[PDB]
Amino acid sequence: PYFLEAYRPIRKGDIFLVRGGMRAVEFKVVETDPSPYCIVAPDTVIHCEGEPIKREDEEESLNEVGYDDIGGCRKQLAQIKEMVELPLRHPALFKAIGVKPPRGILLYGPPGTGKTLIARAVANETGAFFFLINGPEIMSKLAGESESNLRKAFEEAEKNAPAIIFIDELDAIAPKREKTHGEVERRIVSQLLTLMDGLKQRAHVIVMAATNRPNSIDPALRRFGRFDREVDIGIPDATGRLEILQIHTKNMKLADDVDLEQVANETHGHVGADLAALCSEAALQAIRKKMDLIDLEDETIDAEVMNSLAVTMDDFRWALSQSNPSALRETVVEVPQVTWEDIGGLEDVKRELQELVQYPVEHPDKFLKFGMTPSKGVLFYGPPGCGKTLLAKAIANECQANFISIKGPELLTMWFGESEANVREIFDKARQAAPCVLFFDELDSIAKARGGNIGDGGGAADRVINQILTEMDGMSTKKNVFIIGATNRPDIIDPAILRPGRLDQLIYIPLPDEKSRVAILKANLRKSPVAKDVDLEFLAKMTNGFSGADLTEICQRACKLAIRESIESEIRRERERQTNPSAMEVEEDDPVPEIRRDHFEEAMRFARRSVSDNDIRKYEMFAQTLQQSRGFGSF
Amino acid sequence: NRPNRLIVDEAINEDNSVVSLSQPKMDELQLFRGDTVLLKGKKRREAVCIVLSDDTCSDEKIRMNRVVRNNLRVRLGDVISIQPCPDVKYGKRIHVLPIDDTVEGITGNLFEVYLKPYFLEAYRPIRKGDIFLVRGGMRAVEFKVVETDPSPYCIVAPDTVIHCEGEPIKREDEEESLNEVGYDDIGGCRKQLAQIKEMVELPLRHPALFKAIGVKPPRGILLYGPPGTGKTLIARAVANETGAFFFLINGPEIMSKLAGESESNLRKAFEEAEKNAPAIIFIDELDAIAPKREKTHGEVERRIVSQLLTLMDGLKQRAHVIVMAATNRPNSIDPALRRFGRFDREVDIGIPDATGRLEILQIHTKNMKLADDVDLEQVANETHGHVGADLAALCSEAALQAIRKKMDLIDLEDETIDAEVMNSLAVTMDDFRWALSQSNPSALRETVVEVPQVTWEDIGGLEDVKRELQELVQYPVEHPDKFLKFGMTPSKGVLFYGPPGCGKTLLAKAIANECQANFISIKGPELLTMWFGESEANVREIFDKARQAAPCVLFFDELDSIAKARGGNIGDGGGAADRVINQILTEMDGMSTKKNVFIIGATNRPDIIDPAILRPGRLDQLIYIPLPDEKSRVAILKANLRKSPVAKDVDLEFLAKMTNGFSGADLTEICQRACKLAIRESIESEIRRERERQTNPSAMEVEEDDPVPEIRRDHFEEAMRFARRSVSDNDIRKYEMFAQTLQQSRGFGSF
Ligand SMILES: Nc1ncnc2c1ncn2[C@@H]1O[C@H](COP(=O)(O)OP(=O)(O)OP(O)(O)=S)[C@@H](O)[C@H]1O
Ligand SMILES: Nc1ncnc2c1ncn2[C@@H]1O[C@H](COP(=O)(O)OP(=O)(O)OP(O)(O)=S)[C@@H](O)[C@H]1O
Ligand SMILES: Nc1ncnc2c1ncn2[C@@H]1O[C@H](COP(=O)(O)OP(=O)(O)O)[C@@H](O)[C@H]1O
Ligand SMILES: Nc1ncnc2c1ncn2[C@@H]1O[C@H](COP(=O)(O)OP(=O)(O)O)[C@@H](O)[C@H]1O
Ligand SMILES: [Mg+2]
Ligand SMILES: [Mg+2]
Repeated sequence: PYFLEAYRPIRKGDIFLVRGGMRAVEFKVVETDPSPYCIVAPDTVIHCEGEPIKREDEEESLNEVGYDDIGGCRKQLAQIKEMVELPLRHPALFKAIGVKPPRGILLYGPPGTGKTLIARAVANETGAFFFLINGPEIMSKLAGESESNLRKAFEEAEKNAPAIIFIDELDAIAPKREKTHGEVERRIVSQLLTLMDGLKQRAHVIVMAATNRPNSIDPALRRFGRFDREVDIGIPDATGRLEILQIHTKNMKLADDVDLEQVANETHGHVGADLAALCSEAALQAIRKKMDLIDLEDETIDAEVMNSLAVTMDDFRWALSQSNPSALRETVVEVPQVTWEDIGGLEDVKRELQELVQYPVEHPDKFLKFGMTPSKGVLFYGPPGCGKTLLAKAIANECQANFISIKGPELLTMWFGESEANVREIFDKARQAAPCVLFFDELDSIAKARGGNIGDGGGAADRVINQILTEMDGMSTKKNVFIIGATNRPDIIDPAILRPGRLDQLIYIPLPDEKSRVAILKANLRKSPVAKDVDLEFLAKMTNGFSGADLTEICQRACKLAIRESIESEIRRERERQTNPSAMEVEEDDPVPEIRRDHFEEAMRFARRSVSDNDIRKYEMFAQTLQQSRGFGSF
Repeated sequence: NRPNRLIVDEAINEDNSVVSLSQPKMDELQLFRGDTVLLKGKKRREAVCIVLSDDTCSDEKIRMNRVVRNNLRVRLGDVISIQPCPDVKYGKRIHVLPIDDTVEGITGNLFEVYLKPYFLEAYRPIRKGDIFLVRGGMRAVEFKVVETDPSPYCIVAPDTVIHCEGEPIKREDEEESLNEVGYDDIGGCRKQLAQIKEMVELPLRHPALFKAIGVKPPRGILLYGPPGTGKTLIARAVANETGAFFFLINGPEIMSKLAGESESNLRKAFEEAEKNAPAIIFIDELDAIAPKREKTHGEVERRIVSQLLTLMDGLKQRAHVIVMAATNRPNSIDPALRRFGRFDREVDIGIPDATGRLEILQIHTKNMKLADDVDLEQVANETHGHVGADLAALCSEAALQAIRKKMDLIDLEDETIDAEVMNSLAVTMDDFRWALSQSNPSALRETVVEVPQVTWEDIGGLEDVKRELQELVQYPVEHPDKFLKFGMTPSKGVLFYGPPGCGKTLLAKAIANECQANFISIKGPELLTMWFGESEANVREIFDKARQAAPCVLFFDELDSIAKARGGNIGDGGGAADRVINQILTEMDGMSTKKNVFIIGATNRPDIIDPAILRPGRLDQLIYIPLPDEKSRVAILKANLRKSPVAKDVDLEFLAKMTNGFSGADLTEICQRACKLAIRESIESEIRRERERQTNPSAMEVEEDDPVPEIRRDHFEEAMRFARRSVSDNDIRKYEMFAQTLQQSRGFGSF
């Protein structure tokens, strides 16, 4: 199947790569009659006899790692190429400039995200001499044999300039100073510091290192001249996970029903090593389904027997059901997928959010010329279930920015177990991934947990909103990090937040009106196969005083009734079929393929209003007494 | 090619000379349940057996004992050709010899004890070249058929004579011993043993065939569990039953050496297991070698940990080496030993259940000779909290009591021991009773993860509740495709509420039994212990136990306990979220949808609960369980009284009819008080009859009879006088008002 419907122009002196049969194989065009090059025709004959030969001493292998084996981290790989490719490809041309290069790069991320892979791929695809230092290999030696190996490493990478030194697991060699007990460990740390200072007198040596988090490193290794540049390699997103699954299934031969996009959409919390383990485990189940024709050919393996091996979707289903990911506890920094069309109405709110978020990014020159400091925060308020998280995700999607979400229990965990460095780590994550929208859901949670209208005593500032205020005041204006908070109880919030410079804009989001609920129901029902409705506009018209969560509840109850009836029909037909064996008319049909009006007409009987009229009266009174106006024309 | 080619499966029928086949294979070969077939194996050796039938057998496999399996030079997963042999020849002379390492305590006669009930009513087809195993007399012994006159094979007849004279000989250099451990010695952990076989058997039995695939194997497995659950046993059994070279590393043996002699022994271990690929390295007690980094003080311990890390990374350049390790809990290991490429797979070997404990007691009592009244099922039902080593100690301790009851005929035969004297030794049920009364188990503090035994018939009525729980729990497991097609996210939690004693724990156990899922129960004091002694990692460890044993039902009894302990309607201040329900909320939000872990809570005070739990996505379904009605109480009383021998009732329906406003606990109280009155009267009658009997000695009419064998209506008519209502009408009024104001309806037909 390689030359068929291909017409490949080959030439004597070419090596090509054929994948398939869970194996990649390299062939070399040894002899052709139309020398040097020819297009392969059906007239051709291919004499594939002969003995396999070895490799030429200069021909590099396609088994080793290039940029193709890396998926899901295109931006960080581009950033590392921009840092490193110019002092390696042009050493002497950069020597005559007068610009200092970087001399230490610190990769960090969770375990399994492929940092050794990125280091080796940037090594091999530039021709630089790559030396590897492994942490436990040095720390497993004797007292005086560790420093000699470090000195041999740096002195050997001197002579092959340009070179790359990759120190793997820097947490093992040089941890925090309080975690070092002894004198040998401190001599190793001081030896590494001395060599990293000695790089400045050297020429064309780049030192890379890889950790698991920044805060486990001796902070003397982070100053200027020693690992000043830091790269963050986070967990992948859905496009990234699809790219990982496409990389690891190159050689394997999938069946026809296998759709990798649904598998990539299902895996949440999986780093790349988990996806490699998932692919290998599903392939082992596909082998262990048939150990009948495999075992009888024991001595040799033919490729057609493994061509009979094809992995199905049930293999990936079982591999999803068995595997447990490792990055569930980590925070998710990614672009949302909610667009404006999932939200019904609220048009002036969309206009105001586009004025606040998007105009300082697209047109900075107008704010420079007119001389205005841009605002930095927004507080939404309103009844529960009225779509505040959806507006935050939608405005993070319109500007193509990242999105970090912080719930109420993550604030109450900081409240009960008294810990406040985590608030600083949050704003660090928000600054390393700028531009982003940082969303604080339920700011009133601590002020509600401490008391009602009357707390323990004096319901002013608490411990955690205090650190939020200090970090907002310490915020740089150039980074474009935009902070949104959300409440349901606007009257018990700390008034020091609403002072100009912290969160000055207030937006009230009301219950959705008669036109919005149609766009709510169409957005909720877009996956369930509904059919043959008479008047969905009447369904939105009869419901008055209903938030979005209530309409979602109605749709979920209708789906419940549909699934129950479609299981009862299958049970009854199977019972009546098996009661009279050898059923003469086997004519298969789906009894309930779509959801009809009977299900909605039954499920509307269980509908309820979540918000009373006293609460609506309170939000209307806060909105009235918030607004004061002069209304007088000065001219 | 040929339909007689078969692969070896495990043994179920515990007879030695019995193989098994499936029904369509025997109908394809046209056999019978009394035939005699022949099996060809490796090294040009065969074995004759008796074929029977089995319905649990697979398609192209055969089930046989370890004796027949070792007599063919065959391991698990090999190939065997079967052929019929109608050559039914009766034997004439059978010359057998014992083996010296299994007779080194017994002497004198062996024909009457071991062999005389062995061939009687057996008709065993034997052959020259067979070794068979006889158990009995607290000893297992191996005999070898040395000479027969109908060569090669013959069926043993009563016409035969057996010349059991001669000297015991040694073992052939290649004949493996039946003293060593196989899969038969392991009981109670069938699922974990099957999982380890699925992980390990394919990279060992087919090394080069797996080498040419392109799939990486596992390269480190971490067994963990409480002490005494048999982890070294499982490692050694998976070692010996695959033919892999097994090297043992013991933790204190390395940590007891000098400063520079430990790393050399580790290097010798890994380098020696290189040369014998495929090999298995078992590192026992990994807590001793590589503990947590804060618990290592010194430099030698950290050099040993870094040496182990370097070798485990060096396995990736090696070929066909599997490293197993065994701990007591995961959280005592340096977390660098758990990343990818170093012990990525973890197996949990928990404490056994009742079927498991029965299987342990059947394994350890193979050689011992029990009496007639000994029922191992009641002993297995009684032992709770016992790991397998406790059960082995229980069996040995009861056998020592049975020996120390009679030290009269034992002691006088001091020089030699005859087997008939130990055949007089028989263990009774009183021995196991005393051994139960003396022993103290070690796993009482551990949590119990097991399938419940309560069915739907222990619960009276509540039919729509049963229907709703089957809709919520069971339909996303049996029919995932309907939820995929209609596009619905399944719900995840349920909150029961109602009066106390109305059967919420029974419904939770019953729905865990209907779906055949595990069940983890968490009481109110286990939440208040986390409240007073401020500790919140235990909530994360609970959900870890719930995810490692999926599918399961996780039951939080008394969610209102902390909100009741902190205050009434008015707490200390602002009765919102507390510390522990907060961690429950974060762990519920961090829950994967594919695992099918189903969470149930239960309260009695629905109005003081945290309202952040009832938000969609955490616990959205609410179910009210009322006081049982007039029809339910009959099924309550029949379920309670099913063990007590009641008799001759007139109207049990009247007994359920007169009691109005009574929960299930009150009816259970009535039944227990009736049993109290019955036991008191049946002891008073025995005391009075013994006193009147002894007052007039030499009683002429000794005619034994039970005065009160059954419970009569007088006991119930007396015990009903002490009955009381536990729930007042104000509480019922409050639950009815919460149920009314919870429900709102439109009731309008849209069409
Ligand atoms: N982004 C990725 N693209 C492709 N394969 C990946 C990726 N990330 C991980 N893998 C696979 O998973 C393996 C593990 O990668 P590693 O380099 O070991 O990750 P790691 O960061 O080194 O983990 P630690 O902390 O060193 S144990 C790689 O060898 C690949 O086979
Ligand atoms: N599941 C079991 N089946 C049969 N016998 C068992 C079982 N578990 C334990 N035993 C018996 O109890 C003994 C103790 O087993 P061990 O392998 O020592 O358990 P363990 O896990 O090694 O305990 P530690 O932590 O190493 S002290 C075994 O040698 C058996 O005699
Ligand atoms: N305006 C809206 N239009 C459509 N669906 C909505 C709207 N508001 C809420 N929803 C629905 O309710 C849920 C989102 O609620 P959300 O806005 O996050 O609530 P809250 O403001 O209380 O945090 C989703 O099921 C979403 O589809
Ligand atoms: N509906 C019932 N049917 C049968 N027995 C019941 C019923 N309700 C309670 N019981 C019995 O009374 C007790 C109820 O315990 P449990 O269900 O845990 O009570 P609660 O729900 O009040 O916590 C048990 O002894 C149980 O067997
Ligand atoms: Mg690495
Ligand atoms: Mg052990």
